[PDB]
Amino acid sequence: IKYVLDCTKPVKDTILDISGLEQFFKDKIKVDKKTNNLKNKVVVTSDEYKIYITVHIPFSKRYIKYLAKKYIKMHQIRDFLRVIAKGKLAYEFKYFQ
Amino acid sequence: GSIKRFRLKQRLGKCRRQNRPVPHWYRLKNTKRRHWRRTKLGL
Amino acid sequence: PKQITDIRKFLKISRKPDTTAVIIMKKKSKTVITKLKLRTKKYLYTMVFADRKKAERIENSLLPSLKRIYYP
Amino acid sequence: SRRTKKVGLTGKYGTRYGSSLRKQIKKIELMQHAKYLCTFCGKTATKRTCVGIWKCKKCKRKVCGGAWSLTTPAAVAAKSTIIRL
Amino acid sequence: SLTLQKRLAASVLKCGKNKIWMDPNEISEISLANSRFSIRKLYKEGLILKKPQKVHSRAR
RNA sequence: AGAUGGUAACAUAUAUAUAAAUGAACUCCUUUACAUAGGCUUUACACUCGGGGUGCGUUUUCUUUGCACUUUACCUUUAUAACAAACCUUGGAAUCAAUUUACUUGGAGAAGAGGUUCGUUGAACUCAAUUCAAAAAUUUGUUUUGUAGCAAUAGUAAUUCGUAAUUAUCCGAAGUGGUAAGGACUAUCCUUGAAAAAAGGAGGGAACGGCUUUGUGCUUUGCUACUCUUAAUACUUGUAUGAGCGUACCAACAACCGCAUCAGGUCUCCAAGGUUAACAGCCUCUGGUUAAAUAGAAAAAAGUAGGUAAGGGAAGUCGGCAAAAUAGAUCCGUAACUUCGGGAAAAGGAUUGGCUCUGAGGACAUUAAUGUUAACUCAGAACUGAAACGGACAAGGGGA
RNA sequence: GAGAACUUUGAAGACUGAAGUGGAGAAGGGUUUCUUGUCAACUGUGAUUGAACAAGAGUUAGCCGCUCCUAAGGGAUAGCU
RNA sequence: UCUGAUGGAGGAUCGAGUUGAUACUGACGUGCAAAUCGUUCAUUUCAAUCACGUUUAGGGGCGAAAGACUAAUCGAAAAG
Repeated sequence: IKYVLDCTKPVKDTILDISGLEQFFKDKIKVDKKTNNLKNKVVVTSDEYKIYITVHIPFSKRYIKYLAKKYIKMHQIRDFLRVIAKGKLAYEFKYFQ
Repeated sequence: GSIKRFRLKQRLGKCRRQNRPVPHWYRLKNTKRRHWRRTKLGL
Repeated sequence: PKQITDIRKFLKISRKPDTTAVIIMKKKSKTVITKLKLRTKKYLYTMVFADRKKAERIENSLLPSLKRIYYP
Repeated sequence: SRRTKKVGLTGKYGTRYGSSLRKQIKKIELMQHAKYLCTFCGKTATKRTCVGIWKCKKCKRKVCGGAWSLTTPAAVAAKSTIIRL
Repeated sequence: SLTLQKRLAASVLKCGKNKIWMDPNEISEISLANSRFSIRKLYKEGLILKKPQKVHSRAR
């Protein structure tokens, strides 16, 4: 199964970056409660504008929104940004109002 | 109560109607007045 | 409300002079499933079509004397 | 195990009322709550329904009897004299 | 002044009278509103909100 | 001139709509229609757990996280499914058996096997339609669709768009037993726990086709495709659907009664979470409120409502008045006397937290053996702490 | 608003604690209901509030009830006093 | 006869609520109140509690009996 999180609008406005996002996911998603045992079942790939998360185990899409909120809170963008779903397998970053 | 007889309701309506002040054009030339909480109809 | 399954009874009820309107409901399921509902004096009769072709043919064969109500 | 030495069914009354009164009521409650022989079906399953009415659980047939027993000696004797003739 | 609007907002939002919030500024528009229709429209535009219910978690 | 299936229990009219299965007088029943107690059980609602989705919240640190929504009415004899019962057919029981928590039942016919019905419920069960193979001049197995119709078009929670419309979700499994109702039972009465309106069933068998014709409804001659039941229409019938009355609000907290906007009195239903035996107490969510014939400041005497007090412990007082003393639960132990039932929580002892463990108590399948999965309920052991743990709340003083 | 401790709004701290100042009814009340004004008196302090005062308005049923039935019982008829 | 379970009787027990009212002879006693408030106490499967309806009317009624109650009125109500 495959999930997409897009940050096109914020990284276009140059408030976010993809490398930090991808590293945060790589060292933040825990499988079997362990931070860095994702190994071969769960992997994440980077795009110039998107972030791909390919999963091979039961997994909640809400995790991506939770971690994205965590990142944009620790980097003081929480009060400008929101995570809104688009399709069955897609989140995207949006602005307020 | 909410449940009423026709005659009782008509009496209540008449008692309400008789509770209005004297018209000003008539005063240009009333004591039988009651408040629902002070003097009970008893009827 | 009554559901009718066979097609002959549905056609007969539609042709019966007491019917006034036919309600056409169409909706996606997973393919769009539809249902045709004849409004009579007594009951509203529903027939459920999974077959898109069948539910294209049947209301066309339905006589246009009686009115149509498309809900979606 | 054995629960009460002698009061039996009158243990429901506790210590109230006299011991003589409780023993007297035990003697008659024993037969008021007993099952009797139904002579219509032969099964010992006729129990008291009201004060003078006794119904068989099997027959569903009910007879008029004593207040506390299916029969009383006076009625039994009277029936005996009648049936002698 | 805004008691009528509070009552109507509670009725149309199907929430408690204590759970509706009026914009502290721009209360003149709210006072102008005097029907379910107006209350609904300017709730939609955001002058009245429904406060979230107090949190009662079962984590513990 | 009045239908038919099943051995039987009984069943059958599915027309748009199961409307019609002849039936008089006179009858005989049933429903309406009924107490209390106890547990057992089923269902719905309630509550709760986990998964998926959507939105929000926390984010110095931690948090696959905390919260909210994720809905489905009446009606369709709702069809079916399931279950407690009763009944029918077959069967023919002691080595008695079946069976309940409990006892209940049987040669007046049990168990087993196969059926019928009612009542619970109200889409359960492949339920209905549909796709594929095997049976024959129409049956059994395999897939898709649909929240079974109502029904998504409504509701809810979201994302957008001029400011009315678009879009996406509304589905995967369970646990506790609070409330309500039903069921099948057992028990109690020197107590046996309404009636009628209304409705239904039965026994009975009074009356009997049509067109035409003789004589005086009857015998008669010649011919036969005919009687009821639902719905619609047309015309007659006085105008050939749905009368009248109540419906706001309070119900006490200022709308009632207490002379009042009076700390009083005044009937009924719903009843969340935590702790817990608990609808107790205490705290909390939804809903409601922050109001009470006043406020501010100061803060002595005295009053009133409480706390705490060294040592002594009823010396106080008419009198232990008032207060204090434990008081939950588990384990142990319990006298005189006795109507043998009690006394009794007699008296009187011990333990109780937290944490980490150990043991015991069930359900579901495969060809004696191996996996999946659920409640809280007990028992025991280490460790731990200012020796404290029914830590607040709640809660016997005993004895002669 | 002339005037604000007791009118309204927002924020906070709290309370009621589903045996509730939460929702529905009965008895009783009778317009206290709603809207708009409004403050002479009343609302035991204030008051711009109000169950006060003033002007208007508001109660929609074949299916919720009464209406029907009978009960404890009441009245009346026939008589008889 | 004895033992363990099962069972669920009783004008049985504790106890909220209800229904009352033991004590403080507490507060109040120009009360919130012409009987209230607080704590304490009694009561909860039955001779139980409540509502509405209905019957009994004054030298009469009604009384698990205090001369109690019979609309703040009782060793004879209230009105004229």
